[PDB]
Amino acid sequence: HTTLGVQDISTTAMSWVQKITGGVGLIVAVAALILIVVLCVSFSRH
Amino acid sequence: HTTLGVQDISTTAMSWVQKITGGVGLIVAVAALILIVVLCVSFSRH
Amino acid sequence: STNGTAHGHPHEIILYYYELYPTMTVVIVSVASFVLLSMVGTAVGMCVCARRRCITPYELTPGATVPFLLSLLCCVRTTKA
Amino acid sequence: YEHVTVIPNTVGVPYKTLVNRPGYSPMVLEMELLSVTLEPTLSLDYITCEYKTVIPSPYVKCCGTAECKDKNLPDYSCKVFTGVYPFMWGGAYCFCDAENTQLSEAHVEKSESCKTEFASAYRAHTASASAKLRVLYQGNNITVTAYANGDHAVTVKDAKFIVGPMSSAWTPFDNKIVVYKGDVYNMDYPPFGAGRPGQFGDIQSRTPESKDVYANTQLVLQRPAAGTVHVPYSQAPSGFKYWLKERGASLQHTAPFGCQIATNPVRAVNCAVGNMPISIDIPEAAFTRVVDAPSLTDMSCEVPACTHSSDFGGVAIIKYAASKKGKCAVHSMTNAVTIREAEIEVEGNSQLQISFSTALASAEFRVQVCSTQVHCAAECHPPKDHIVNYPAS
Amino acid sequence: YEHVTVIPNTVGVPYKTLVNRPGYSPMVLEMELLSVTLEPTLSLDYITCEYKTVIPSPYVKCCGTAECKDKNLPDYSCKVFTGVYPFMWGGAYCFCDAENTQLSEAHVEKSESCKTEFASAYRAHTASASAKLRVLYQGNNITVTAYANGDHAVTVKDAKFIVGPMSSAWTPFDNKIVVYKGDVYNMDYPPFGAGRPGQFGDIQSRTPESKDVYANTQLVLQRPAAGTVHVPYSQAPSGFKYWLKERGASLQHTAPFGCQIATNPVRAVNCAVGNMPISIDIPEAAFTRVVDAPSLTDMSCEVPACTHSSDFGGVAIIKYAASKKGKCAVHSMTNAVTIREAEIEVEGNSQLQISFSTALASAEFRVQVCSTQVHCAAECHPPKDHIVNYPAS
Repeated sequence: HTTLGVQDISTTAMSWVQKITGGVGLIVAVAALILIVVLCVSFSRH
Repeated sequence: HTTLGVQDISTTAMSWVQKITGGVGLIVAVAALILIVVLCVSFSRH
Repeated sequence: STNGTAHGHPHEIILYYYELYPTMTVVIVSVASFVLLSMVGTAVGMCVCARRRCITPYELTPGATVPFLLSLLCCVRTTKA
Repeated sequence: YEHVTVIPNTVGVPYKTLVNRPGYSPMVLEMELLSVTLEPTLSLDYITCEYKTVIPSPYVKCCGTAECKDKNLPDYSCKVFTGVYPFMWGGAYCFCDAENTQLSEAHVEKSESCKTEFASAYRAHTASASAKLRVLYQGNNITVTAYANGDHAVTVKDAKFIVGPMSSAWTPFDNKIVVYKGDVYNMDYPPFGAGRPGQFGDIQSRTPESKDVYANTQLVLQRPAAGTVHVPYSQAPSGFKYWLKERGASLQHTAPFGCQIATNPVRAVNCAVGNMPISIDIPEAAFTRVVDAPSLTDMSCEVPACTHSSDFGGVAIIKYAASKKGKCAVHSMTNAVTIREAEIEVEGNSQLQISFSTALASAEFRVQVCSTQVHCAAECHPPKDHIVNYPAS
Repeated sequence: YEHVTVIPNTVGVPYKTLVNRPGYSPMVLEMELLSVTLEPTLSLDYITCEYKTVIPSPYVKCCGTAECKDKNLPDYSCKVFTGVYPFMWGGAYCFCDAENTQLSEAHVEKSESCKTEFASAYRAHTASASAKLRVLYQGNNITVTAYANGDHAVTVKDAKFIVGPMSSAWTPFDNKIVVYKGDVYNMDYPPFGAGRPGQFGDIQSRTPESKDVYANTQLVLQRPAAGTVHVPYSQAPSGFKYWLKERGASLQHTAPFGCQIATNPVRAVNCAVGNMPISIDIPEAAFTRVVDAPSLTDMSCEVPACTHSSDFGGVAIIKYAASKKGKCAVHSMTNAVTIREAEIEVEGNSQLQISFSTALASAEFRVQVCSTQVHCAAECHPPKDHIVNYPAS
């Protein structure tokens, strides 16, 4: 009957592009946390 | 017919009672102003 | 009609636009832009954090250099003269 | 000259309007609502009446078995009873002792009375306006009967009258109504094909002359008595006959605003609620130039008697100095006081007696005689009766 | 067993429903709307037609004066012309040279054609809907015609059908309509007794056989020509005759949703919009226990041909392994794909061919044969036509 809202296909290919986005977000989140950790180390050092 | 929201009569008498209210309000308003005036005199005196 | 092949990669992805559409792709593009902004914001934050690390050792006196390499690209180049 | 005015939807109260055509002497018209008709747009759902349980002669099969045939009839019921030994005038009808059967078939139909004795189930949608009203035009009472839609024009004494459109919109009828002869009931009747046994709607038909009928009466056949030929059955009594006894008072007696309910067609007569506009196109043949009239000077108003009531309980004497003999209009410039006199005759140095109605104890009112105004001072007293038998402004 | 289902208000599209009574084998019913008329009440305001200007023989008074008599007739016009010297076949009709007068009287009446050629001015209030549903019950098509109110029950093949109530209430007609023969116009016609000359409503009458008429035609008598006997006049031409030329297209051609307008009585036929509920009380005699059925195992689905269109453009072959001979229900577990077959016959190690309709190019759908499911892989192709002549799901 068609006439509906996606999304739908095309798997693989679709994953190829999707995988490119969000990874860098995780990286900068981890780096942010690490910077906080080091900051706390300095706070402890003082 | 008839039937409606006042006020209406009965003149005179009506005025007799009305005149009793609001005069004291004017008095305390004037007294308030006079007190402010004196306060300003003190402020000037200092 | 407007065959909506699968891929690929991507390629076909844009072919679907014709199939069910007006819209679809524009929203995805907006999402991509938002993702780019998140990526850019992360980088900006990272650079500020890198400053936060090089801070203290920003006054003077020997002491890196030293940890300035290994050292997140500045670190150095920075220690020197 | 077209005169537009708005009066409240109140029957029995006279309202006076001042018609002032520039360059022509003022005119006073008295209008009174005699009756107000609200006819709702109806859609017949179905009709209910007394039912007829059509039972034929029972098929008594001697020395054998009878079989039930599934028939397409309203509330069709069939049953075969084994081991029957019935008796007649000259003895037993059957030869066998226990090998006999009796087929008892039954169905529900519309009674012969349904054409005469029936209750109609209507669905009221929207209603319209329309009523009559009297008016004293040129010193004579005229009757005007027209629809209150603001389109239906009626010409009486060369004057075009347009009544309505109605301000509201209240009706004593609900979205579902029931009509029996001359009584209308606000009932939430069961829908078509959903009637229950013993209740209003146990038998449902489209029209009193309709072919197909709906029947839910809970009809069950019983085993006949020993040596007896009869068709005993258990069935819930007529819902229509029960309703005719347990319906109570109709809208005619229970409706608010003193509504009078009429039938064929069903509509509400005389109902106070909201206002109503009225347009009057008075011909130029009933107008008189101002110049052709007289003026007035030095005016004094004396009130020798006043009693504040629903009727004209006040008497006022107005002194004047007129330029010439002619007719002058009398009207109160105060919305609390109303004058009985619409127009009087003036000459020169004379006086005039007028009747007035007011509610206030202390009444200071301006009376406009011809084109000049006069101040009236009155100290009206309370009446002997607290409740009156006629409405007022 | 009562089965409640909701189908869209779309005529010509078949919809399939799965009836699953616990403990009993599933049943598939195919419903399809046929039509959906719509009749709304209407209170005749008035009727308009061609007018007749009734002019009698002019009263020529030789050597004297004639006087106009004020007559109570629609658009009555009278005038007396002084100094007339008319001529006939054998000479002058009058003796005097300038002492003659001519009385010219006229009035407007309903033409003889008003019984045949007329336009009716109606006021539409509320509308009553009535239709038509096709049901494939027990391998046979049955016709059900009932009111879509959700109360009117119709029994076909011992199954009670309840249609409605309607989800929505739109009508192509306004609160004011005009009907001429077989054409209905949404017109804001002038009210009764307020018609203008030369326009629609210049002559207003209650019914084509009515006695009293309203007339506003702007009729004025003119002075006759030198030595001529005739009644010259200035009057605005027939508003009805002018409207018959400048009315345009009727509702039949201008109404939305593909509405077809019928007459006597007026009503709208064929109109889509909104959904509709349907309650089916299937008898317990049409149900079969499950314990009286079979199963299946290992089933592969192959699609040798598929074309995504409004109709069943796909062919599917399903292989199976059945326990015993019996009937099994076929239904698509995917809302995008629809199967033409409701039930088929199974035996053991065999196959089955089914017709399916879909819109998607890449279609991965699950088909539930009896109680076991099978995955179907299909790569459907586009059809040759972009526009189709039948609706689909």
